[PDB]
Amino acid sequence: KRIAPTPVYP
Amino acid sequence: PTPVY
Amino acid sequence: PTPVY
Amino acid sequence: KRIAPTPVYP
Amino acid sequence: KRIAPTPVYP
Amino acid sequence: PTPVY
Amino acid sequence: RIAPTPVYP
Amino acid sequence: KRIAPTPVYP
Amino acid sequence: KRIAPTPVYP
Amino acid sequence: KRIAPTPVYP
Amino acid sequence: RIAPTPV
Amino acid sequence: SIVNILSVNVLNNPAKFSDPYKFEITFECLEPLKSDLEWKLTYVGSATSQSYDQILDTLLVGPIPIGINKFVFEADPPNIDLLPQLSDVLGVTVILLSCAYEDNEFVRVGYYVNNEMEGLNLQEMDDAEIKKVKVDISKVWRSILAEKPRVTRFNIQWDN
Amino acid sequence: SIVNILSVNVLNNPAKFSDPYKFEITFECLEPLKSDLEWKLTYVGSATSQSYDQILDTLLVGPIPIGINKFVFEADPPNIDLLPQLSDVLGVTVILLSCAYEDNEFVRVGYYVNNEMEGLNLQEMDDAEIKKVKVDISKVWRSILAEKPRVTRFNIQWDN
Amino acid sequence: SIVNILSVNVLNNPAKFSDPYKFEITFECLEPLKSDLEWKLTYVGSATSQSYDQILDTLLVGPIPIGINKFVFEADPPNIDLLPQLSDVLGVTVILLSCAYEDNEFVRVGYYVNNEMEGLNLQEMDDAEIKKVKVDISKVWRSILAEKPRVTRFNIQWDN
Amino acid sequence: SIVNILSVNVLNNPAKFSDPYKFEITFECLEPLKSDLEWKLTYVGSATSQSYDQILDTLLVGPIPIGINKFVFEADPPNIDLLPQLSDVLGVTVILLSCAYEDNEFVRVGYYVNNEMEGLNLQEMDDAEIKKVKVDISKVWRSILAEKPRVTRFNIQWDN
Amino acid sequence: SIVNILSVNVLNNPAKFSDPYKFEITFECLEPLKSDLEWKLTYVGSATSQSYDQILDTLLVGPIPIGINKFVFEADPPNIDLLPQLSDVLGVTVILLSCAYEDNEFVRVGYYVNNEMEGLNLQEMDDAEIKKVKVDISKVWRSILAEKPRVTRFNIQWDN
Amino acid sequence: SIVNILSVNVLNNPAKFSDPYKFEITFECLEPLKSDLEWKLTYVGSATSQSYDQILDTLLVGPIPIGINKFVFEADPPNIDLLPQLSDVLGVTVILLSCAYEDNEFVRVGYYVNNEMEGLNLQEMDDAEIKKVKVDISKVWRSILAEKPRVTRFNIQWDN
Amino acid sequence: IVNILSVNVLNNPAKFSDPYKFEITFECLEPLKSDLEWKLTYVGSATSQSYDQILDTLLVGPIPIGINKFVFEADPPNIDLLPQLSDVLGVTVILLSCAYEDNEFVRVGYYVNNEMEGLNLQEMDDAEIKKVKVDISKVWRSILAEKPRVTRFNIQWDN
Amino acid sequence: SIVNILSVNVLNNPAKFSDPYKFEITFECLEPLKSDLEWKLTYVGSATSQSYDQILDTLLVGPIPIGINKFVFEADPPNIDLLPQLSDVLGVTVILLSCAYEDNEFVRVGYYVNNEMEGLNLQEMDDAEIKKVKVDISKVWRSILAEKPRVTRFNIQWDN
Repeated sequence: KRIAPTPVYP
Repeated sequence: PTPVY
Repeated sequence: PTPVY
Repeated sequence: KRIAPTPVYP
Repeated sequence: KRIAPTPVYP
Repeated sequence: PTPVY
Repeated sequence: RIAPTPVYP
Repeated sequence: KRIAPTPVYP
Repeated sequence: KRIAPTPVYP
Repeated sequence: KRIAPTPVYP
Repeated sequence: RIAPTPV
Repeated sequence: SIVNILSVNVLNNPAKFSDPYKFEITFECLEPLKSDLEWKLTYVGSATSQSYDQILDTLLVGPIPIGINKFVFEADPPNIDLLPQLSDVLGVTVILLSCAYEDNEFVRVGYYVNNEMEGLNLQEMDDAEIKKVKVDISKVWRSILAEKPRVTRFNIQWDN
Repeated sequence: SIVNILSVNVLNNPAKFSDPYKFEITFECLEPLKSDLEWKLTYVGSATSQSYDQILDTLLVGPIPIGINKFVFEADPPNIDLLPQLSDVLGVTVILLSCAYEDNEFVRVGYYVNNEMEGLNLQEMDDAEIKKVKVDISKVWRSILAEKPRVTRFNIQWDN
Repeated sequence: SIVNILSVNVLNNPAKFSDPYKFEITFECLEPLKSDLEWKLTYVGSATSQSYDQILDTLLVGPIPIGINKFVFEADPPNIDLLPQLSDVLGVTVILLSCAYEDNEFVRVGYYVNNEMEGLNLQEMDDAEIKKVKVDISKVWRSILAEKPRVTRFNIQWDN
Repeated sequence: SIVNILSVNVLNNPAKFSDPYKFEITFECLEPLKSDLEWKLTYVGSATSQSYDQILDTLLVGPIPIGINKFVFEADPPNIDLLPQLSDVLGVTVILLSCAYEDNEFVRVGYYVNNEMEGLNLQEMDDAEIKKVKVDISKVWRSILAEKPRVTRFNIQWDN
Repeated sequence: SIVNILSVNVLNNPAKFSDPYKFEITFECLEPLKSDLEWKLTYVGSATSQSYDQILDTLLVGPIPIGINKFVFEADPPNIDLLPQLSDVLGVTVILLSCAYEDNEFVRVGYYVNNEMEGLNLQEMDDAEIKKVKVDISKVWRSILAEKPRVTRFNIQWDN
Repeated sequence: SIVNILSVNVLNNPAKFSDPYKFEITFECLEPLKSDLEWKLTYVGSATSQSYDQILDTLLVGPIPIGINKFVFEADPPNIDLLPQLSDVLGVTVILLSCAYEDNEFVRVGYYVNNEMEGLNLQEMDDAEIKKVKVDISKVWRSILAEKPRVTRFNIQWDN
Repeated sequence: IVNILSVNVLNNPAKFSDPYKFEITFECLEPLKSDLEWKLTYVGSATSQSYDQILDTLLVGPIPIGINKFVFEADPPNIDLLPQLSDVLGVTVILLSCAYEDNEFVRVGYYVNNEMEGLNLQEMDDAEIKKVKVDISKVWRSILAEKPRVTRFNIQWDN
Repeated sequence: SIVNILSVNVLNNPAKFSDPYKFEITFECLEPLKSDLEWKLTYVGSATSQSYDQILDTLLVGPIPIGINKFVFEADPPNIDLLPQLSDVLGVTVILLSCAYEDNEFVRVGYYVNNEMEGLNLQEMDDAEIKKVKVDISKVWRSILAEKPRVTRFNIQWDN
């Protein structure tokens, strides 16, 4: 199990 | 009051 | 690393 | 000129 | 450019 | 003479 | 559910 | 002061 | 009992 | 409803 | 290249 | 005419039978009048007999400038003790809002008013069964049909 | 469009917030139809979000004769727990009377509805003070402004 | 009523405060008339008082043919001196187009008239700051709201 | 049409050719829309050729709550250098106020606008003599005919 | 200021909604005191209104020795009936720990408090759906966020 | 300290001198205040004299519920005609963000702002050469140092 | 090279057996070659490490420069693997760590307080606590997310 | 670690995308060094790939006095042709200021940099919409967020 981080900033 | 990032 | 609120 | 605030928490 | 409307009724 | 709304 | 009452003339 | 009016048809 | 009108226009 | 507070040192 | 000026 | 009513707006609707009536009335006038406008509100206690009419309140409004003006007419509620029967308050009744210049009526707006009582299904009841109802006046509300006024106009002599 | 709403009369007006809505609806049907008309009433919980909509009740009317017909739509009251806040019941709110044919909305009549609480003067108050009210829902009465329907028609493929 | 105004038209609009008024008036005449029509235009200096009126100019019109006729009525501007306060010229003011027959006023058309000064934003001012404005009258322009006449009629004995 | 314009009121009339246009626009909406309303004002620079149209300004208004709402649309004046000739500002010209939902126009209100210049009697002049006029733009005033709008409506697909 | 709260500690965390609140409070006292400290804990039923506050319990503390002292303050839980809506117990709410001296509030410590129901995933729900949740109060647990106190101070006349 | 500002974030940075200021302000309040919060943004036109301060805009925010809330404050850009000299826009100037409650200022947030013009190297110049700069204002950009705010607090009566 | 800026417990308090949902926010200035390896461990004996339970693991990648965040949803502890059942009660610990290319670089320990319906742990001493007949479905936790103990370790990154 | 950056001030801020970077760096040196400091500035073209890194410029500083020293680093702007797409310049991007001693990086200061384009409102937009922007690079301004350095030290064998 794996996932893309979600960008906060920028 | 600094902005968050 | 405390939470934000 | 007048606006309602937006809840952040709760 | 963008604004919120002002309510008249209710 | 009806109200305005 | 119901049936409507009809109306004239 | 005085004047006459121009008539208007039909 | 008497009152004054509030104007609207003008 | 009442209570005496306990003290705290050093 | 340059030199720094002190403080 | 010289005074035209442009709008009447019932500020507190629905309301308790016993609450004061509050009307916001907007009118237009071309010439500046010498006298006040005499306004008057009338509860119609019996549809048949005029002697049960209750003039709830009156109000002089002035001086009258040229143009569009408004005012709030707050009038007292009907007196329960002057009705032929207590149960008359229920269902549809009428109020007459009217205005006079120097003791002469130039307009009269009539409104039907609907009256109901907490926990009472009035629409089923026939006129005999209605009277039997024990009217608790503290639980009677009105709604004025302000959207359907019946206007009447009268020719008067204004400041001529 | 084969069906057109001629008139809608509210029977119990004013009424308590929690009293059912009772509408007498009269409509015209041009050609005959095979299926029923699907009636619906929706209390609007929020001006800013459709998610607080309460579908109060639905009603199937049929088989539809041709010509001019009436029936009575009786619908449950809103559920006060589903509001964004208890105070939102006060002042003017909306309801949407609506009709569909085989799950296709062809007409939507919106009504504004005044709401007042015994002992409370809403006119003297501002947003902040209204939100601060301790709402006793059992002391709240509505009046539906039935003379001012906001109609919206939609094009649907009827028996075609 | 023998004569009825069909349309009035403001030829020069907007205009400087000091420009003369130019009106194309069209009217109907049902039977022919012995005397002239007497036209008049009045500038209302004060809302509350009739004594700041300024009869701007008068015009006799005749002889009157049966049917539909028209003429141009040119009227001098108002005199600033006869105003209660200098800032009165600003905002909405009123003019009265009037016609009489044998010294009896039969029709009176009132118009509202917008007045603005170059570089001045009236809308965001309150009355008390408007009073402080140093009016330069050669920088004030009017717009007569010619599409909203306020007609008053009077009964007169014509040729009887 | 889910959005209906109820009134447009021109706050600064008459005004200098070069003053910003300010419209107070009141509209009614039944359902809460997902997107903004895109408003726009357009000066029509040549009656014959669309390529002299000046989109004076645009404005997004949102989010849109159920009910009757208003807002002020302050737009920039026309650019004098984009007209075919300078003298075209004079007499009657047109503006088009419009609104779109998700880049689709649903309503368009057209206004006639009358333009006059200080000290210049435009009603006598014939089209040849008009162009010879040395237009000083700082001395041109407009009056929008707000009372006589030409409304055009377009079917669009809203949030269905 | 003579008395200052050094630390407050929640003894029973997490707890059932219904469980009493147990606080270990430690504070400093700079000079000795004639009267008792009056402690109080308030449950905030409504974010927008102060009239759904529930003074949970009070506690007199005395006599006050100079130095650093400590006591346990046990308070009754909130009463579910005095809430505006049943689903208000869920999510973040507020409690106010307050201290007064001779009927004058000198400190008020606010805490946010998490509330969760067994089997319910509040984080993926919107408010409207939360309103639909049939709350079983004996399945709701709180966590006071005791590490983020929101302190307000008030000036009072102590033994002057 | 009944209201505390937790963050202010400049949404559009850098920005044209004449673009509006857009601030996202987040604050915390533990009581439901009776009145609005009155926000203000002031451009400091002379660091020496207060006579060239420009109140760019004001915005009421309410009603204020208990909790952490936020809003966006969009303010109009400075007016350049009101500055003592045109070259004063350049280099570091100041803006002040303040909030009052019931016309009493309770917090003021000052910010340094850095102003640069296209093609111009301000750093290598001294005051004399800067005054000589022919400013093209449409080529002047700002950057607010939102990271280094100087915050000033004032004691006020709130609803107490 | 990678710094955690905030960790936020989304579901608190919670049932002992509800999964842990952490919203973790971090910053990184280089686009790392490999994934970040995240881990949540329930400490089953504070004395002995033989009862530690790796509740769950999650790879997060690829990692762009910037400030990013993700949700870590981890399975609850397995109660059959505790030394006794009464150990769930009171304060126990979880450790949230991240490694890069199998080298731990950060570890965030949290105290967690566990309580059971109807039971007053505060008035009891360890003896009476053991005696507790634990109904696990009546045990709730609250993580003291406000007081993390952070430990850092030097590693080789993409050098 | 013999060398430690005390402070870095950006002289030209805000600036045009294509304006050179001008930094004033102040640093502390403990023991003396034989070789020079090797400064570098890098514009980060891609979040996901180091391959779009642009080494903007390098600068040798020496010989290093001991104690406290400052100099100015002037560095070329990014080359727009080297980006993954022209729109990547918009929003927040990174630059890395770095130092080395005999080709060994001992310190790396990252800064976030805001970037805005004249006439474009980046806050109202989403990713999709941003990519679709027709970027005029000559109308793009940056602001380096210099109050928020992201420092990273490294261990190197200095003069041993």
